[PDB]
Amino acid sequence: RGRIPGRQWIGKHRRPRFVSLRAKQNMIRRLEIEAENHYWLSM
Amino acid sequence: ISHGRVFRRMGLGPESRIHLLRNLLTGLVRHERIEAPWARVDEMRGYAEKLIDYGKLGDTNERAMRMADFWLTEKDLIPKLFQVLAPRYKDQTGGYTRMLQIPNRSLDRAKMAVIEYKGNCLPPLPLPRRDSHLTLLNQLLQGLRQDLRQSQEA
Amino acid sequence: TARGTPSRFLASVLHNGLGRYVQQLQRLSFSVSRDGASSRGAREFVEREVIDFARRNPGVVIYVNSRPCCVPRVVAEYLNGAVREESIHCKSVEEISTLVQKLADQSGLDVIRIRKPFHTDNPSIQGQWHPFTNKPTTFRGLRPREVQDP
Amino acid sequence: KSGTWWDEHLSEENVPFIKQLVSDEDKAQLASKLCPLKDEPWPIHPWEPGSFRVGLIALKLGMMPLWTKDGQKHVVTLLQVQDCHVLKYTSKENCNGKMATLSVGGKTVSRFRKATSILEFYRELGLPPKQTVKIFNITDNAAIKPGTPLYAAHFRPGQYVDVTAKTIGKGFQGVMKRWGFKGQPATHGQTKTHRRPGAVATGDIGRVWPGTKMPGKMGNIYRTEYGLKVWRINTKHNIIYVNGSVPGHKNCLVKVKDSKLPAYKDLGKNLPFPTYFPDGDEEELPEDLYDENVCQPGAPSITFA
Amino acid sequence: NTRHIAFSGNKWEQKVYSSHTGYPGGFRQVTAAQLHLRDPVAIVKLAIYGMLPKNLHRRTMMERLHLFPDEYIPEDILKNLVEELPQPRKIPKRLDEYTQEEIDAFPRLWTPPEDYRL
Amino acid sequence: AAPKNRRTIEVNRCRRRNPQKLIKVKNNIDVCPECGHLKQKHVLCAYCYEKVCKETAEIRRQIGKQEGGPFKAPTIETVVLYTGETPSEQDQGKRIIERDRKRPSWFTQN
RNA sequence: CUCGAUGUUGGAUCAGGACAUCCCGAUGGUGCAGCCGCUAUUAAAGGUUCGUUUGUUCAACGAUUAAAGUCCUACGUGAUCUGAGUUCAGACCGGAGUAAUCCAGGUCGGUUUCUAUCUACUUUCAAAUUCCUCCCUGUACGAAAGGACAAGAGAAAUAAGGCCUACUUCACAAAGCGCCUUCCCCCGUAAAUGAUAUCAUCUCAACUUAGUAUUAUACCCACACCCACCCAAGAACAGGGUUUGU
RNA sequence: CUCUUACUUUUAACCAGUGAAAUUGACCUGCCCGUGAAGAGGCGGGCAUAACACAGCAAGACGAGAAGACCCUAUGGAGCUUU
RNA sequence: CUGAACUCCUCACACCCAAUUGGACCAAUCUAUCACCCUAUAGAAGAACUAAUGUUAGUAUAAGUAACAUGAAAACAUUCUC
RNA sequence: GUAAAUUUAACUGUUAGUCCAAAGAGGAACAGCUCUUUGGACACUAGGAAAAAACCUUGUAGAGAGAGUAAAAAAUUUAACA
Ligand SMILES: [K+]
Ligand SMILES: [K+]
Ligand SMILES: [K+]
Ligand SMILES: [K+]
Ligand SMILES: [K+]
Ligand SMILES: [K+]
Ligand SMILES: [K+]
Ligand SMILES: [K+]
Ligand SMILES: [Mg+2]
Ligand SMILES: [Mg+2]
Ligand SMILES: [Mg+2]
Ligand SMILES: [Mg+2]
Ligand SMILES: [Mg+2]
Ligand SMILES: [Mg+2]
Ligand SMILES: [Mg+2]
Ligand SMILES: [Mg+2]
Ligand SMILES: [Mg+2]
Ligand SMILES: [Mg+2]
Ligand SMILES: [Mg+2]
Ligand SMILES: [Mg+2]
Ligand SMILES: [Mg+2]
Ligand SMILES: [Mg+2]
Ligand SMILES: [Mg+2]
Ligand SMILES: [Mg+2]
Ligand SMILES: [Mg+2]
Ligand SMILES: [Mg+2]
Ligand SMILES: [Mg+2]
Ligand SMILES: [Mg+2]
Ligand SMILES: [Mg+2]
Ligand SMILES: [Mg+2]
Ligand SMILES: [Mg+2]
Ligand SMILES: [Mg+2]
Ligand SMILES: [Mg+2]
Ligand SMILES: [Mg+2]
Ligand SMILES: [Mg+2]
Ligand SMILES: [Mg+2]
Ligand SMILES: [Mg+2]
Ligand SMILES: [Mg+2]
Ligand SMILES: [Mg+2]
Ligand SMILES: [Mg+2]
Ligand SMILES: [Mg+2]
Ligand SMILES: [Mg+2]
Ligand SMILES: [Mg+2]
Ligand SMILES: [Mg+2]
Ligand SMILES: [Mg+2]
Ligand SMILES: [Mg+2]
Ligand SMILES: [Mg+2]
Ligand SMILES: [Mg+2]
Ligand SMILES: [Zn+2]
Repeated sequence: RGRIPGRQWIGKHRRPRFVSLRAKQNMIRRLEIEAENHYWLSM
Repeated sequence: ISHGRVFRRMGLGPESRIHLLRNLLTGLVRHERIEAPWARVDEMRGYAEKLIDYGKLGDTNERAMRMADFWLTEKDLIPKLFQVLAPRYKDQTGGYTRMLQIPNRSLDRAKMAVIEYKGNCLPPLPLPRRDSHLTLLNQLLQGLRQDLRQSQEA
Repeated sequence: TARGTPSRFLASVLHNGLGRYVQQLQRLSFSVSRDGASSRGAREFVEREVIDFARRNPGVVIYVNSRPCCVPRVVAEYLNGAVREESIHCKSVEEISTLVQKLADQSGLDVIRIRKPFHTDNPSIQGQWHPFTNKPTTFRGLRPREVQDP
Repeated sequence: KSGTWWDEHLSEENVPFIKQLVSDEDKAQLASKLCPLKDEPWPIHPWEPGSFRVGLIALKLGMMPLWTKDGQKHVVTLLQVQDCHVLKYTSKENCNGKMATLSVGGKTVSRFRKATSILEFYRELGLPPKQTVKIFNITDNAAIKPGTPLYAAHFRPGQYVDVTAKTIGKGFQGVMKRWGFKGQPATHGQTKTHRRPGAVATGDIGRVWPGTKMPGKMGNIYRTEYGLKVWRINTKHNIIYVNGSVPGHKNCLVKVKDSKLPAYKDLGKNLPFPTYFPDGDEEELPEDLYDENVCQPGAPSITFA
Repeated sequence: NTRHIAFSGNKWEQKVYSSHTGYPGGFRQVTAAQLHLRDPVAIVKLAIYGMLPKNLHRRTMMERLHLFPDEYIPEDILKNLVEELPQPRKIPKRLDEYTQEEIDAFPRLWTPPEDYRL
Repeated sequence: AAPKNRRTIEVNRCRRRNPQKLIKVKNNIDVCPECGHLKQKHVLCAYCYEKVCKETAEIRRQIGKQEGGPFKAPTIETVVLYTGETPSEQDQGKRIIERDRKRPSWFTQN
């Protein structure tokens, strides 16, 4: 039991992917770098 | 399943089985010693024993004469049965034949047996003989027997 | 592959280099041809290079043999008894010089997989680890759940 | 290194002597055990609820009909107890089981055909070897000293017993005889398919389930018949008449035990405990014990008045 | 003392151990509570078996595991023991196990009404 | 049904050399005391049996010449007599078959 | 995905599984008096018929049954079978076409191979379900008509496992049409005591009963006589007996 | 047929002699669920697991056999008919 | 903290895309001239095979499997059974 | 900021396409459906998302028994009432 119809990560019905804690931290870490890039490009 | 089935399946069926056995028995009466496949001799041996009993009834018993007429395909053997074979066993109640296994047949390696009517004129078969009473084991047992008989008489 | 070939541990010949260094190359046997294009580079190596190479290595006896041959070869023998044959067919003088120098520097042990890139006979100075190394001792060496003086 | 048998090297004179000698020893050994209560018996405790006593080993003599007083006909199986003795007793702790066990053996056999380890076991026991040995779970109070003989009067008419034996062996058999499969039609085009299994599984699984019914060896396995009434006992010949049929062919050894069915629990209050000791018995039992409902052979013809 | 193991939450009721005899209809599912009363070492054994590497060494490692449901340990096993490992879970004290010093040290946090029946 | 794959020599050696396939050593062979040739315990010695058969055939050939036709089995007992022997008291009234050789030592006159 | 082939309906055979339950069990509600019903919760251990026409699955009809459940499994299953249907080559009828020939049409006929290499499997050793009869009783219920439940007893059928005393097919024996044995449980809810919330409240409150089995016990359990012989044991092997080896 | 049973012969099985065929990428050739060119002995997660014959069975190896005969395609054929 | 063939570190560097395209080498054979235990520089060409239900030959697998054969006794004369 | 571009000369192969994000059309705001458009990935490497062409990280090639990293693990539990 617990089959996903067709292929897992395409189509209408997909396997749900969830956002882990470290996945969030990874994104925020790169958001901080880009935010600083904005600053140094302002002068 | 063949529980309690005492007769073998031989030849081409029930009739052929009797005919096969009858030819063997006829040969035995004439020659008094024949060799044939072990299983077939074992099957025929019972008939060879009973034939003598019919022979002992005598040639004046019409039932015995009919039995002998059927089983002996060579009619010169019927006088032999009543006048030679049956008188020879007058003083026995059974055990008219002896059956011994002989080396396997050369061609098809069939298990083989020799059967003969006891008391024939032919050279004796090399019968198996039990160990001499003088052997070490038999002498030790003779001592034990002597000892047990002496203690009982006392 | 490693599984398809033999292997050995890193080692030396008679503890070489511990008290003194002894060159393991003991003999060199060249077989050049007076005529033959295959030996052109080997003939030029015997004219200017072999003499100066022997001056630097007085412990190596070099045997140059000029004879008809289609494939010139150098045979190197080492103190441990190893014998190595290397063809110098159609090699340049510089190529032969490099090969001959490499033979001089090698120990003569089999050029096969070396299991470890190091060797030591005294791996531990403070005592090799055992299961009791970091275990504390108890009064009267009593075992867990053991009644004393019963 | 060549194998030998008992009379291989014996002479013509010694074979009869040895046969007689060993035969007499067997008979003498069996006669020496006929007085268990005069030979330091173990304590004979009274029956208590929850007590399990030893059973017997018997031989299937055959089948016989008897009629009850109402006129109904019941066929019974004759079970004869032959040379049944207690062989070994194992305590509850050493058995590795919930209850203590009592080993019982029946039917004497030739000593020449038994293993050395088995032979020396019987030598210290002082009995001739037994064809079959069965293990009976018992309570501590029901223990019997090894070497004590058991008789048919151990079971009394009116009680229910369980009989265990190997069934008649039919060899390799088809699904029709073995499992009662319907088979296929005789005519209407059937091609070489009359007694075949058919479909053995479904296509999807792609395998045959373990335990699927297929052609194989049939019979020759241990089966138990429960709740068989003991109609009558013959003390002279030690034959237990039991209701119905028991597994196995006639002349085979059967294990007879008190019935385990829940309805028959705690019915041993009036049965011999731990067993029946004929020597101890004050009054000799009649040659036949009958259940109250059985028509005895010499009773008057039934009349419905 | 494997008989006295404790599950957090409602794992006694919720955790199910699934097996299959291989015969049709042979699927069996039992709760941890049912399994524990049937076999007082099975739960600890199954937890360990699943944590060991899934290779041919696993069953060899299991031979070196000796589970006993009670304090009784065979004398041979007791004589070879070297060290006892600290219990991973600190067992909380029951209210009846607190000394009067500890009870007195904890302050009374509220004043009940004097006329409350309680 | 056909083989899906060739069976390897490794698999075949396991099948062919299984102890079930090997010839078993016979432990029932013994020396015949009369002739010294080998025999099985439960089977007559081939050498001794052949010797008996050869003499039996010679006697049967002599019986043939005396009968001199089919269907001429006698109604009396028969005795075999060898060179240098004469009918005993218990051999009177019996067909005499005469063999042109000396009585074999293993053929005891009875 | 497969056309250097994954054989196409229905049936026979043997069935595995789901529960959205047709019957049997346990329950709540009722426009539930009773007997019958309707509806929902729980339950998949066990069971779920034979016939006439039709190739049919269905459908209609006859007679039953406690009930004649719904589905999945390559519309389970043709290296197990069947070939009436569909769907080749022959032919007829109606119709279309100048003809050849053709039409979802009807109709008669029409070759179903395989010696098993591999996987899997080949005694789940053994607790049983249901109807009917008598009795309770013409009692409870009810204006009357009608008419139970529980316990108690008996007798059957089916299923599983055995057996040959008789009968029957038969005859040193195998068989059924004959006879013998067959034992636990089901969790939906219904009730006390009693807090959060000083009443009350069956409680994902602590708790108490209906209310539960370590499912029980049962079966099995020794082993270098073993060349050979016999056997109710058996394909071979193995197994039992030989104190029945002229 | 309800509903099968018994016996004989053949085949069968064992011994001896003689000795093919289709088939075969290699194989050290388990089960469940999941996955995947969408139906897994070989992948992921689990479970199972000393080795080796003989006799049966036909669920699978999309089993063997015949470069599908149905269907479509090819500026590939042929038979027959004709305003 | 763990975690790539990403990046750094010691040394080296042409050395990881189907069709197609460019380039550097080269096995063996023959010829010219060399060489003379198997080579060199060139000129040539029937110049390289893990696969075409390829062709021929050998030997495996299925497999010691399927299948095949001789009526009986005897003195080998003969007789008997069908 | 970068190092390519055009032209000249000579040619071959590719012209039966898949998923993902986005803007739309058709279908049923079904399809692992069909049709265009912008971009990406795949048809080439490695790590990750369980196994995994199309999602994420990452590309330029060797040796090493060094080192720093990239992407990268799923959270949640509920109805009293005057
Ligand atoms: K999908
Ligand atoms: K196809
Ligand atoms: K019909
Ligand atoms: K396979
Ligand atoms: K409340
Ligand atoms: K019958
Ligand atoms: K199959
Ligand atoms: K990732
Ligand atoms: Mg999928
Ligand atoms: Mg049998
Ligand atoms: Mg039938
Ligand atoms: Mg046919
Ligand atoms: Mg047929
Ligand atoms: Mg194919
Ligand atoms: Mg079913
Ligand atoms: Mg339900
Ligand atoms: Mg189908
Ligand atoms: Mg077929
Ligand atoms: Mg099929
Ligand atoms: Mg048809
Ligand atoms: Mg017409
Ligand atoms: Mg038709
Ligand atoms: Mg009633
Ligand atoms: Mg209350
Ligand atoms: Mg209250
Ligand atoms: Mg066969
Ligand atoms: Mg053969
Ligand atoms: Mg193929
Ligand atoms: Mg799958
Ligand atoms: Mg097999
Ligand atoms: Mg078959
Ligand atoms: Mg495959
Ligand atoms: Mg196929
Ligand atoms: Mg094709
Ligand atoms: Mg043309
Ligand atoms: Mg790293
Ligand atoms: Mg890089
Ligand atoms: Mg590089
Ligand atoms: Mg070259
Ligand atoms: Mg050249
Ligand atoms: Mg060529
Ligand atoms: Mg080749
Ligand atoms: Mg080829
Ligand atoms: Mg085969
Ligand atoms: Mg055959
Ligand atoms: Mg034939
Ligand atoms: Mg284009
Ligand atoms: Mg698409
Ligand atoms: Zn001899």
